[PDB]
Amino acid sequence: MLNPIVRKFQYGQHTVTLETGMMARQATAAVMVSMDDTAVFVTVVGQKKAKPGQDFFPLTVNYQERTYAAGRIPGSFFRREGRPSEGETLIARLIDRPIRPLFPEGFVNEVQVIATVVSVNPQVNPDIVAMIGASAALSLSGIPFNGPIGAARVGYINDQYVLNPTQDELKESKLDLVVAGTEAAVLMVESEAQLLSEDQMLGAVVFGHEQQQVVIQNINELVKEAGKPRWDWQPEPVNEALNARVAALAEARLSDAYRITDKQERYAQVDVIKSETIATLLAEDETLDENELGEILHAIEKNVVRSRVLAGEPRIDGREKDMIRGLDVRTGVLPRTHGSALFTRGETQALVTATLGTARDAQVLDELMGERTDTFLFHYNFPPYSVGETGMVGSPKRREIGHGRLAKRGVLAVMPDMDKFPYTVRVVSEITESNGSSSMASVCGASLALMDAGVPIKAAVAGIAMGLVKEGDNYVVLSDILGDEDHLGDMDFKVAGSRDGISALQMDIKIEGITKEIMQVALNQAKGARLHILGVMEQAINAPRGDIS
Amino acid sequence: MLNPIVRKFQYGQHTVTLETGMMARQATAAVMVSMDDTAVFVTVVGQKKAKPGQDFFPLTVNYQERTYAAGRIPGSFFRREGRPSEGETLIARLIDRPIRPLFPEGFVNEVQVIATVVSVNPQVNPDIVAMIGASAALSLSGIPFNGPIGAARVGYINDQYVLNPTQDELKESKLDLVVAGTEAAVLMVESEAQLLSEDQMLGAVVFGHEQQQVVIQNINELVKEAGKPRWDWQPEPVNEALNARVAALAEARLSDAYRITDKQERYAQVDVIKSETIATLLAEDETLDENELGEILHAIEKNVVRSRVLAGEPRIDGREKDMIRGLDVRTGVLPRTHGSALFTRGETQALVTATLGTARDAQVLDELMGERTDTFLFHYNFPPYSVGETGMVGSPKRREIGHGRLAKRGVLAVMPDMDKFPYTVRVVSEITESNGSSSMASVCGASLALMDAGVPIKAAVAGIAMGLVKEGDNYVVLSDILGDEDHLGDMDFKVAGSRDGISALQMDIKIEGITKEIMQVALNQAKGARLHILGVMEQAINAPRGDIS
Amino acid sequence: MLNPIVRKFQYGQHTVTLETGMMARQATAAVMVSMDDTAVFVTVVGQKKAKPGQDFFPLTVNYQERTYAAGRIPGSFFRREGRPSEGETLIARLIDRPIRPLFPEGFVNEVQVIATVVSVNPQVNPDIVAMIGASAALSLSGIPFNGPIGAARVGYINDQYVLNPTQDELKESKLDLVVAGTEAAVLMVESEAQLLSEDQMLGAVVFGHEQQQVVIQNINELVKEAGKPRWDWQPEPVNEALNARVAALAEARLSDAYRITDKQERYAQVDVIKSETIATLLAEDETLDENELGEILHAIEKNVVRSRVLAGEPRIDGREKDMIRGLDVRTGVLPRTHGSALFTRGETQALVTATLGTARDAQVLDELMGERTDTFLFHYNFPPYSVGETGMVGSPKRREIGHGRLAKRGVLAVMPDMDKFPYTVRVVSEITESNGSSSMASVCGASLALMDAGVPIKAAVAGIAMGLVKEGDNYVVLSDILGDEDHLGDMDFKVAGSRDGISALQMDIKIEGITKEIMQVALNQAKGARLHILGVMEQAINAPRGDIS
Amino acid sequence: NHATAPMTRAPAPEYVPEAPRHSDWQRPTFAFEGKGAAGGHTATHHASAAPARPQ
Repeated sequence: MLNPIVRKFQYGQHTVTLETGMMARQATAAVMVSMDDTAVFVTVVGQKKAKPGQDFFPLTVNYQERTYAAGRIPGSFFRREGRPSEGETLIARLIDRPIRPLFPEGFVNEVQVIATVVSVNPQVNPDIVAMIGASAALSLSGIPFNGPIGAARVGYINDQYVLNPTQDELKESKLDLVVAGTEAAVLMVESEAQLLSEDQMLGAVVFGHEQQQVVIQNINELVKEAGKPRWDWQPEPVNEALNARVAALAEARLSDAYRITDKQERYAQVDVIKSETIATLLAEDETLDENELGEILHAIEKNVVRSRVLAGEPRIDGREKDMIRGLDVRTGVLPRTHGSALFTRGETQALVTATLGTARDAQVLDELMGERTDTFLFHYNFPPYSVGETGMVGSPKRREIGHGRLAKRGVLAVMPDMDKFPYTVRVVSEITESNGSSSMASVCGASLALMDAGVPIKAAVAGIAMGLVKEGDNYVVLSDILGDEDHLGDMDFKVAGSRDGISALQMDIKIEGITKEIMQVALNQAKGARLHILGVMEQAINAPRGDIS
Repeated sequence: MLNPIVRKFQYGQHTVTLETGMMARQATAAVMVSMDDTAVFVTVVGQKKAKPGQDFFPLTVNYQERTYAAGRIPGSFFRREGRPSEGETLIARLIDRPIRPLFPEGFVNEVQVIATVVSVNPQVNPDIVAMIGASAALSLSGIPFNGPIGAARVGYINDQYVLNPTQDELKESKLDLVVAGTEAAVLMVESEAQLLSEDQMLGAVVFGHEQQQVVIQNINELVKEAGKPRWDWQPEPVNEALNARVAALAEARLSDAYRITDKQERYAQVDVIKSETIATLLAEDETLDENELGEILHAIEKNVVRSRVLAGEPRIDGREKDMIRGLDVRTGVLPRTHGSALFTRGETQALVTATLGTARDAQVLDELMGERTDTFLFHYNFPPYSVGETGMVGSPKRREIGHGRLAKRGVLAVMPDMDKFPYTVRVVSEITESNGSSSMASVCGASLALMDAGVPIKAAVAGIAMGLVKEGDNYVVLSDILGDEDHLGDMDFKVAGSRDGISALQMDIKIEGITKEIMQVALNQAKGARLHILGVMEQAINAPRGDIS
Repeated sequence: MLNPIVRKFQYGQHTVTLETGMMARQATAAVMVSMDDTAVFVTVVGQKKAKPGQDFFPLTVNYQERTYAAGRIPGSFFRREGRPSEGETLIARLIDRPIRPLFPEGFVNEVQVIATVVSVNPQVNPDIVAMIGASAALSLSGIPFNGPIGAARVGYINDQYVLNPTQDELKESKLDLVVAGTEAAVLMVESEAQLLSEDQMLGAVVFGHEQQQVVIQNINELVKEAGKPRWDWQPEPVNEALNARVAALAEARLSDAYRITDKQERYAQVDVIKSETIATLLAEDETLDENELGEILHAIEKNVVRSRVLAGEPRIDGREKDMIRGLDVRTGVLPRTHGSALFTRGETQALVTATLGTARDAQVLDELMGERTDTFLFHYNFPPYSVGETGMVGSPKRREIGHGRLAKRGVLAVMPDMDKFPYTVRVVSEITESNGSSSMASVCGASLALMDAGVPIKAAVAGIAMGLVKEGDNYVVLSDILGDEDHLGDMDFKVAGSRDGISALQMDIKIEGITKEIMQVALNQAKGARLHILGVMEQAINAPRGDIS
Repeated sequence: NHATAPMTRAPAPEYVPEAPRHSDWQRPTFAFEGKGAAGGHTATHHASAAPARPQ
């Protein structure tokens, strides 16, 4: 009837079992991963035909936790799990991040990955088991997928790196890093630390990458034993003639339009060149599609910017590689809030407020592992006017939740201990303008607001968003990347921290070849940026005021 | 000014009053129905023009319970009735199931039926009143509707059938059955029972049907007195020439394709036939619609399967009329769950878990008819990957809630009493695969999980979903119908129960001519199927183990 | 660095600060308005290109209250602000009502105004501050907008008018009137009073209009200093030739058709005229769009109706200007409710119920300005069948919330004080038919239900919805306006009250020229109408019918 | 803890008509003293007026 295929291996101090072939045989792949009694059933379904006119890859990742896994009847009024919680959305994004770049270019078929936690050992975290399950299911499915990934969590106990620290071990640890990566490269890093150095935070990434390779190898063996035949998928052919004609008509014009300084005149010249080239081609032949010409023009403009940056020429706004945008800091902007601050970096502006309460205001979360009491609450509001647009107000998308979590990770390391400060603190960050890293501005504003409110924080914290552009052996590390430089980001990293250590690190690498020396250079330039911001910030406020509540 | 038409009659022990013609005069029809002191106001609005190129029939039934009907202010935080609850959704589905098949073929105008409960007698259930007010509204409106339907609830006390038992009689009843039917044939049965025989249940369907006649006759008199003129709607003419051409081109080829035993090659040949017919007809004339050709091909395919089934030929998967699919029972599949099971019938799979809680985890429901504490909770999750498709996740639609309620009805008869087992029990059924009746696999999985958890259930219960196909006087009862045999279901019935008697029965008749001997043969074949499945389940686990939590 | 532009002025007893140029620099305009310590940040983003084929003006106003403005951590389960509450929606509607009519005709670009309460003084309401901020932001944006508006709140204390009274002053006030208007004319009035006369309620409107000119002047000065250049927007040219064509085809025929004294035949003839004209024109030139021709025909019909009303001819229902529709009052309709009433005015019907409860049923609202206990709960239900349509139920729009609040304001003045009646009262009003003002029938039904239940109300209250059509110096006041006569409303006012005074007043002026004397003529005609309705109502129930709790 | 089963036929069992059951219980009559009806014909107070102009 059913013949399940089981693959068991040893992952540090735990045993990982991958079971496939018995459950959900109507999905494109389904696996059940178990790590020391924590079990996560992960399914992937892929459509074999792409809808005509699809321009973006429709990947959905859903993460669900079931209370029956922990042996508890849910405490909701309806006694059923409702919409995904904040943690579930964060874990779904954590699974999403390392697997999007691994689908081939031009793959627009709809893919959905559903990971449901079915058993939970209170000491083994279900998120690494969900990431392993997603990688295994995607590798077994046969959908075009450029390599299995492995995931690992690193901790720092007694000045030693520890693989997959347990919930009891994670209390004494000074680090909590999640590194996901393929056999050849690191893809995703999401880490919170207690003000550690840069070597201490890169060593952990290397350790976790080197310890997750057994997962990759065992998934490879499982796929060899019980994998589906690979999809016969080919990317849509590139219309080389149209690209060549558009290039010969507009490439020199665009390359030379970018040499002028003024932003508005440059935009006008760009639009002019675009209109003339598009019209000329459209008149010559009518079968040409407007959107296809627009995308080919966007692509040529992006290649122009990339070539200029890599060639040493000033950036779009006239800044150099290591230059940080202009900084403005104000405190006490709001009259009747406990603490308030307005932080502006270039065109990224955040209004951050800190509110003090009593212990009854602490948030009680009924998570699978146990009931938790949170006394530091961080909320992140990204309204539509921050980018000059209209839309829905009060709906937090996945990115608006991940950014808030990153900012909270950035500020968590300097928050006062309950004994010294026995009050509940809520920090709310409204992003009034966004043309850069809104989350790093959120971290800076949170530090300023917390000091204005009188919270006895250990030190001031600031963050910087950085990018790296690589071609062959040549690379350029760009500081304070703009909202229009996202394409120019082979490696995108967001480092937060104080003057003496890193408090949060997020890295998303979309290319191969990022060695350890490259990361050393990138995080040293990021240290210099952070220290510049922190020094500018110190002038406005240097110590917490004596205003307790 | 306002002159209402009132019709009063006697329904069993109660007085039913139907009033029309004064309230909601802008709707197509509106009726106030009062049985004793329970009053429901039911309104039907039908659009007079169909939507351009509409294929399916949009029918919406909305059931609302107002707390002021009970003389109570709602206890929600906003002190207002919000989204419909599970009970209201189930009652709306109860109203929807009998009336949907009674609109003429080709009728695609939009119809909304809103039933608001405006007064409640605590001893009189409003659902029967809501189904007699929906029958009355639909019959007075003039919308094409093939007959007034009646509704009756039947109970079984002291070995005697009881018409419309009160809520104090239902505690001593061994049965709770809802029959809805027209003047000629029964259309919907929804029943739970404490392990009653099949003759005891058929006599209940015949009792409820022979009591509904009063209601039907009185609604017919009210329609004669104060009924709107009937709509001049006529079905869209069928393209007889196009159907004849498609038949002459593809019928023999499809009939030959269905003689092939293998599934994949038969599907490939069917797709080849469809594509070649489409290409040929498009070459003959370009104006012919593609979706219309596909629907005509599908109709011919359905008529072919029905002809083969009614003539004694084996089913599409090679089974005979009474053959059950392969079974697979696994108990104890999740490590840290109180009780768990995996039940597989062919390609329908369900993973079911049972969790034990304390008396504080019982669900408190403030229903319009009183406050009820439920100590047995059944939840039913139908994820998209069970059918191999991508879709929204975690949103239970109406059919999923109905299937969960049906499974709970199927298992509620064997659950231990609060003296024997004083704990709360939550059973969660995850449909991992669906190619049949997942709601009946949930019953078996729940029995297995409850015996694995150690719950001292009286006996094991299993269920089977069956169908009946009738042509003239020739009928075939099919056991364990698939998801691709829905068209073949002139009668679709689901019978759940133990080795001794039936614990739940659901029927949805869509034809006329089903006498009592046909229903007895159908439920004796369902008895045999249940016994086979129960014996297979017994071979795995025959009694609850020793556990408590 | 950033350079803010600040303008300070004195508004009554408060100091108002308008600040611009520092925050949200990527929006069309952004203003921080601080009255005393109540600070609201208002933002306007307007799209520069209209959607192709866009018919209506898309204007969205969002009003959000942040709990940290009050220095409190939100008490919700997630400790975070969520979906807009009822009060926030009501204040957003309040802000939307005056600004909407002030965008030039033919303006269809998308505009979103977002107001956020960033700091609150408990004695200063933030809604007037939000209105001032909306006007300032829409005047500094450049978007075609006709004049700044002011906003004032007036109370009546010690027989004197007080401007923007505090909450402490509002507790001893017999009036709460919000008046908004431009420099030339008043535009919106929403008020609640304790049975005040018509002269008393018009003096407040005049007083607040005169007192808000300081706000208008200072906004003009701020726009002079720091206003964005005015948009070069031109209304799309009107097709005068097509308007001529259709006029000559159908105008006289429609005018003659409107002398028909029967509704069914007249509408059938109108449809025939429309079909014949659209046939003719469509055939002459296929290019002509049918939707535009339908719009032109609708405009011609509306102009004919306006010419008839203003010429003194009967209305579209045969009534004159001072005639009220037919009334039908019933009390005691539902058998198990505490109090019930069916109120019918022509073709507008409301079924209203009253429920009594204890102190535990009183709603508790956590507001920024302070916690409040609501012991009178008014709820409003406008189902689709009230207008003979099909739609979604249980999802109240903003219209049904403004209407529920208006009905509650109308009934609130006569409710018994707590010492005499120490219970909680919930009134629920379901609109069963709507061909006019369902909210004023809601007020009459609420009075009847409250007397049937036994609540010792001070007096019976009824409401009337009136209209005023002005052209030059000629005006006609229309009593009991229908829903098909909305276009005829240059002024649309709804007055509620008892035999002795007005309890709620809502005006929506959209033209300039309505002097005080015109308002006295209109409120005297509305008084006569209300007294007629009240006389008819007293003939049924004349005093509270004592009943159980 | 495991049990499988092939694709097998489940023939319907032999039918045995039930013996008609006899009872003496008489259902207690329902005591309901109330209006019962809930429409507008049940109103305790009723007033109406024709389309008219205020006095």
